Amino acid sequence: MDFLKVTINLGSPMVEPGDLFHLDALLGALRVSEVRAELGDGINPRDHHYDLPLEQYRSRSGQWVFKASAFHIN
RNA sequence: GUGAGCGGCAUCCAAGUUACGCAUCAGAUUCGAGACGCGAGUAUUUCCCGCGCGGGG
Repeated sequence: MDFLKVTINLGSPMVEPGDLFHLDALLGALRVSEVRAELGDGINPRDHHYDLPLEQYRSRSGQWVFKASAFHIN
């Protein structure tokens, strides 16, 4: 719906991710945190981590991913 | 539900033992407390001065 660039600045050193660190995963974690603060810790995390403001890419076989690239590490 | 979540670098240990700031050097030569303080002068006048008054022997 719009093309975006996400930049994050660190005040403390982070753990260098062994594998790809994906923007959609972080957004899902933040969404789960929001729904935890709004409902509590009894929620199922798998029921709210796809309610993200990101449009999806679907392939021929129905396999789908979020259009959110993995974080670049400089 | 961020290859996420969970996870003490921690325990013990002597910088200590011996060693001389010591030996040798002139504060010396030169010069007065003795000199100094109106005790001597032998009486009426002018050009100018501070300006009627104050002044130059």
